Amino acid sequence: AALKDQLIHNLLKEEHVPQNKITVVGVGAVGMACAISILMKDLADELALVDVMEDKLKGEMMDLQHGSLFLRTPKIVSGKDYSVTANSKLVIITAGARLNLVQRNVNIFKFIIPNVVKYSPHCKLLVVSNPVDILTYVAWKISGFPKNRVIGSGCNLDSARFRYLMGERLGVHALSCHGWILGEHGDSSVPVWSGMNVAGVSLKTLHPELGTDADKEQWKQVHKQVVDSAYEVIKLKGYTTWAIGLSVADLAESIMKNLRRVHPISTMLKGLYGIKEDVFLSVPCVLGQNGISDVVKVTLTSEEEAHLKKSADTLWGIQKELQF
Amino acid sequence: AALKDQLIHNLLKEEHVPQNKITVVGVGAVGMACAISILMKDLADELALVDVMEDKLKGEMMDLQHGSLFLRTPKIVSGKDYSVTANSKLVIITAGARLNLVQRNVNIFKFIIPNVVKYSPHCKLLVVSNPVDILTYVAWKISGFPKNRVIGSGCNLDSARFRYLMGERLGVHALSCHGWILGEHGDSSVPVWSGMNVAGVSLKTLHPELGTDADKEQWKQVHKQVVDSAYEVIKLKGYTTWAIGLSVADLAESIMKNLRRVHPISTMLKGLYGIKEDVFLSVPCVLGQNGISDVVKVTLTSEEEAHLKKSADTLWGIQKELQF
Amino acid sequence: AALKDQLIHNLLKEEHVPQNKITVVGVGAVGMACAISILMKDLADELALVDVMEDKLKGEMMDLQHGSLFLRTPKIVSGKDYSVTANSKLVIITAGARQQEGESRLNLVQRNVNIFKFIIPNVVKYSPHCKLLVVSNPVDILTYVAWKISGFPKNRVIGSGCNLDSARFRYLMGERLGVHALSCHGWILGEHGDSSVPVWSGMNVAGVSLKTLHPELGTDADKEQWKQVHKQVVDSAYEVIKLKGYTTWAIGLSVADLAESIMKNLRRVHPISTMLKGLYGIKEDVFLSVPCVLGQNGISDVVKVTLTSEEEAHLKKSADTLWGIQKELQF
Amino acid sequence: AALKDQLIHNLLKEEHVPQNKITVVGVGAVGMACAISILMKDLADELALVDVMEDKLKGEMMDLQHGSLFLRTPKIVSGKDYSVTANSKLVIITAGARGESRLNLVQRNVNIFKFIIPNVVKYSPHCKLLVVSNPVDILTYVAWKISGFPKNRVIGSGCNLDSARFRYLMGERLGVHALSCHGWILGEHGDSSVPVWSGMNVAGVSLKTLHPELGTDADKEQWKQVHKQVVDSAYEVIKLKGYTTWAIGLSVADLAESIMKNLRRVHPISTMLKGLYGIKEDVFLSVPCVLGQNGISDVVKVTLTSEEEAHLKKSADTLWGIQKELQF
Ligand SMILES: COc1cc(OC[C@@H](O)CO)c(Cl)cc1NC(=O)CSc1ccc(C(=O)O)cn1
Ligand SMILES: COc1cc(OC[C@@H](O)CO)c(Cl)cc1NC(=O)CSc1ccc(C(=O)O)cn1
Ligand SMILES: COc1cc(OC[C@@H](O)CO)c(Cl)cc1NC(=O)CSc1ccc(C(=O)O)cn1
Ligand SMILES: COc1cc(OC[C@@H](O)CO)c(Cl)cc1NC(=O)CSc1ccc(C(=O)O)cn1
Ligand SMILES: O=C(O)COc1cc(F)cc(-c2ccc(C(=O)O)cn2)c1
Ligand SMILES: O=C(O)COc1cc(F)cc(-c2ccc(C(=O)O)cn2)c1
Ligand SMILES: O=C(O)COc1cc(F)cc(-c2ccc(C(=O)O)cn2)c1
Ligand SMILES: O=C(O)COc1cc(F)cc(-c2ccc(C(=O)O)cn2)c1
Repeated sequence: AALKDQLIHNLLKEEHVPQNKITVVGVGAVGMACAISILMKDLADELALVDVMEDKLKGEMMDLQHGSLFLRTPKIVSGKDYSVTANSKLVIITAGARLNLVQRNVNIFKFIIPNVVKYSPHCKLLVVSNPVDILTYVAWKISGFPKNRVIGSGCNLDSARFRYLMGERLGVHALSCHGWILGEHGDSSVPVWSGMNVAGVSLKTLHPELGTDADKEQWKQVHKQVVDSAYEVIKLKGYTTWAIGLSVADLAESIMKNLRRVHPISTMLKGLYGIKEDVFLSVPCVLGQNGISDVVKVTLTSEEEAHLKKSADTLWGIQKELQF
Repeated sequence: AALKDQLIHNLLKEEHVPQNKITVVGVGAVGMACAISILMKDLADELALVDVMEDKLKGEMMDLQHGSLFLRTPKIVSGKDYSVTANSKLVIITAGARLNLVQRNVNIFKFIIPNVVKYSPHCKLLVVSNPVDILTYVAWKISGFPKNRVIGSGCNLDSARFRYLMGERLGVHALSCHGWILGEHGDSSVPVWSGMNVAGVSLKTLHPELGTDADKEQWKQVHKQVVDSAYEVIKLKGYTTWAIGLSVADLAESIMKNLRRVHPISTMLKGLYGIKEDVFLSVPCVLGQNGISDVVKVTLTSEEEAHLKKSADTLWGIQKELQF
Repeated sequence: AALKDQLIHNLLKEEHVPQNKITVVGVGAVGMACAISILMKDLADELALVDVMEDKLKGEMMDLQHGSLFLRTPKIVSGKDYSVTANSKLVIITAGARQQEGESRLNLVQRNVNIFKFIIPNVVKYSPHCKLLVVSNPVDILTYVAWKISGFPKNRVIGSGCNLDSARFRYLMGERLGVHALSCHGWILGEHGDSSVPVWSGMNVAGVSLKTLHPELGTDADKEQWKQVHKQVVDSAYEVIKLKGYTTWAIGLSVADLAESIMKNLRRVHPISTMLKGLYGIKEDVFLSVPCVLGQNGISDVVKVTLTSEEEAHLKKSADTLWGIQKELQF
Repeated sequence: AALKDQLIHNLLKEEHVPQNKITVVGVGAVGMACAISILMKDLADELALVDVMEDKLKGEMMDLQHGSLFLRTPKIVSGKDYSVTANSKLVIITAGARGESRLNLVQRNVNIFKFIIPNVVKYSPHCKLLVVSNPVDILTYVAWKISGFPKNRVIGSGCNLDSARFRYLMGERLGVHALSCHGWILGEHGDSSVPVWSGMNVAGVSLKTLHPELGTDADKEQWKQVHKQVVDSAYEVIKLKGYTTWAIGLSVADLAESIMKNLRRVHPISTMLKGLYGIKEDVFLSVPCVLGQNGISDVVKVTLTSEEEAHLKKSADTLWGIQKELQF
């Protein structure tokens, strides 16, 4: 008998139905950052990687597999064919193109998403690709999924950056500094000044000029620096990876473990915040095993409200063009 | 409008079903150490506690809950009624009560086990109650489950104890010391001297008298000291908890994450190792999401085999005297 | 040639000095819950246990040791003698007398002061630089006492104070709101226990003020009766003692979280008890829970929560009461 | 007046000394992988990165810093000046240069260490050194010679990742996790490394005793090939993605855990082994070593066949022959 049979007696005809499987689409800098953050956080019993770059894809798979001894995620698989992603609980989209673009990313999602829904009919979708609020909308429409099951990473990372930057000025950990960046991801995002606090102590109430032009401490520049920081880090090393990857794994955690934590992520919010279009904006969302199930209604100033509505009309205008 | 409804908009009206539920039956010292160990290892998304001591049950529950902020297991339930354990992946039995002290344990299982299988038809059963090999046989009979899905902790703790003590003699961590205690849990367990090693260096080869009465270094007393340690700790503190708890949680980790790691636990080994009876003995077991799917076939000495054979017959002898 | 020397060739003569050593004083329910939580969060490379009950002490030690294979804390030691705790970064005190029939609560405290008068000088002698974390009740008072006896700067003597009650408050809070305690924010401050102060104006989710949304929040006229949530917090230890005879798992996790902020110099803000004479309008040498930045040097700063008049008044009254009991004490 | 001062009362002055600081030298693919692995296993309360590429360096530090909310390592710093590395308990070296010749390549790496290692030592006199740059067996020796450190404190990752690769492939053939499969690759890193066939087991069951052909060319199941697969898998991945990262960073992180927590686990790492295993020259080879807060404290003496010992001897000759020709 073969050596395996000499050592090991098989007692069961083993059906491999993956139970907490997660797929990352795209093995770029971001895709792999998510992959390794997830692997180090023990969130999956199986991980799949999909891409059209097959050698790259095979390498990253092998390189990951080689650290199995050190991980608690027993199976890693890769392939250009989406059968490898079958039965995923969560599929994270990092795929994108390298003029105005979005229609091509739309074209890319036109192939990818249906392939995804085909092999994981019941999965949650987490889109990280930029422009994130648009592509999330695109993935949502192509997928046929209810809105709770299609999430955009939105302002999650920028909120983490803002809390980090807050912690540097205040001299305490980002975990203890609370602050929310909502709305359209990127340059038009909203620093919700009224919500910034340590230990329940409002900063805007302590210091009413917070975030204004007359602000002697120039806290408005804190938001400014978060909106830039991506570009600035790309200027330095060529892309960003580690921080985005860590922020996505944080989201996978709440999803996989049904935590019902609140995160600033992009959800389809028609019917809320005065919004009347089918668009995705970042609002504090309760995140759990069913995707986004609830959303916190934040009290905004009247211009904060007009600002949100402007983003909705912006994204929609851009959406009105695109074709699926 | 309730304050909750002012704060949160409900975007989804969803239902229940836990994806990685674990139940602990019995909230005495061992069951609870299993829970806290499981809760601190993030193995579950829901934990059920069940017992017949209703106050104790409720108190232990609320106490765990008060620690949510520090845990990543969002739902903890308890109750005397077994519906609370519905849809568990794994159910850990620590319930128990002359030598009809077994029969009374049998009558307990007669109540608990059918209740367990009613609410979680597809669960893996993990029996810890002593005498563990017999009690795992009993839940197997009562449950109706296939053998791969009924597991006794058997010799898993005693092997870890063995490996700890080994690392004391050698001055390295237990993680690095290898050695197996197999077969019948308790005084008649088998220290497989030939398997003991560090980094693949056979101890019994460097030192042929290993384990013998002639052994100047008396390594036999090491196994005796493992077999007595429960009695010694009970002698000092009244019972053991923490080590058995950590040991059960490590089993739960193989199951919940489908690690296919090899552990010394008690399995229904009829047809292997020369055994022809319906009995459970600890042998090195491949453990995953389907319970025990494979068994390592350890090369035993004729003296080691006859010793396992004798354990089979005394176990079957005890089981015959039970009323079901 | 011994089997060890046949297998293992020694190259270094080891003089073992622990780098991240934690000591837990007291191997009762609370002490061991602290111990196991700390063991499983990998916060120390050496753990030591002391008590006066020697069999119990040895039993717990061996039990934890037999779990070594599943842990990453390589050395666990115990003994009645405090040399076993030498060179600790953190020493956690859970020792106390249990009441009698019988004795007034003042005389029970005094007996505890008699316990601390033996323990703290032993602790300080063998880990001169440690941080002290006092868990024993009444915690504000016994932390002041540990402060006085040790002769440590205040930054290095911490009371667990309202740390657990705030976590409880957040949990009860997330049960009402359908959100995980992690995302719910609210602080219990001041004196541990009945006289603790639920700071209504800071409660929030996502930085949204509950108080602003619901101006009745935590008033007598409040129709949703949120005050009762505070009462639930205040009573929850009692309620749990009625059910199971003591509490452990919760207090243990909450201590280990404090331990993690210390061992890892995180400077997270926790609701813990500190010497705040001179702050928050307090004129006396007392410990009260306020939000403290917690790190490798203990408590380095405290957040100045804006309190209402009545809330300042509850703290100052709590300050008078503690100072009053503190005077009646024999050191 | 200021907002911070309004919100926060300061009670303690700064005496800020890192207690568990790790420095990673080099922020290439391997350095960063080590860094994120160390960051996600919470082994340090301060991380420091150093390199000569100043932009890339500041950029990498910054990306890690933006993830702080999701980490429990409160301070991350970087710069071209080794003063940022001071009071490291652990210092991981991944620096290096890429017809040149083995020898001329080695010498330029030696020239980098002549600048780097003395800077590491000036600032962390008591640190452990852990070299990863290839050829590691040689560059760990250069690190030891230059640093003036006692051998217990200079460690080369050596065959650690390869042993792990070997247990992974073992596991695939056997249908069990790599954690439950045991095998040891020792000797000189790379293709001259020795797969110790007689140690390979599961549950203490010796595979070679079951399958006596194991290792040899008389083997129908060609188990000898698994070691070739390991030896080759590095460049197979480089062939496919340009380099490797995730696996080496994970392996290094596991080593750092043993050191930082003083675990005294046994790892296959490269250590100065003149005197043991029959080696006469000043040479670093991978042997099982017990690894703790003072570096390598003990070595497990494996029982080697006559041929296996011959291999280690020949490696030691090749290594020394090279070092003998280097300019320090
Ligand atoms: C360029 O198209 C892609 C980029 C991706 O991510 C790149 C990078 O982020 C990760 O390596 C990934 Cl995963 C997949 C694809 N492509 C596809 O599915 C096939 S369909 C498709 C549709 C339009 C286009 C195009 O206009 O360039 C290309 N491919
Ligand atoms: C004594 O009977 C029990 C002990 C248990 O665990 C004890 C301890 O380990 C945890 O507190 C648990 Cl969970 C449940 C039960 N009992 C039952 O379900 C009902 S059936 C039953 C049958 C015979 C007996 C008896 O002879 O004492 C008692 N109960
Ligand atoms: C009874 O006094 C103690 C209780 C303890 O903890 C019990 C429990 O909280 C955890 O097991 C611990 Cl650790 C130590 C001690 N005792 C001592 O150091 C010696 S000094 C002392 C002073 C007054 C008293 C007394 O009034 O009973 C007893 N001992
Ligand atoms: C090429 O020289 C280096 C490479 C490094 O890592 C590269 C890669 O692993 C990560 O980007 C790092 Cl950290 C540092 C250096 N260089 C130095 O200290 C200064 S000394 C020096 C001496 C000779 C040479 C040379 O041969 O070109 C280069 N540098
Ligand atoms: O990784 C690849 O393969 C293509 O590039 C991507 C893909 C993606 F899915 C998100 C980002 C992304 C998103 C946010 C930020 C930033 O905020 O720093 C930076 N990058 C970049
Ligand atoms: O704690 C309860 O509620 C009842 O008692 C039990 C229940 C159980 F399920 C396992 C053990 C058990 C098993 C092994 C050892 C020992 O080996 O230290 C000690 N105790 C004890
Ligand atoms: O367990 C022993 O050894 C003696 O009792 C103690 C010791 C201690 F150090 C803290 C508490 C304590 C503190 C808080 C709460 C509560 O809030 O549930 C309950 N108990 C109880
Ligand atoms: O990444 C850089 O910054 C420069 O290149 C290095 C540096 C280093 F320190 C180790 C390796 C290395 C070592 C072994 C293997 C392999 O075995 O997969 C792959 N790479 C490569």
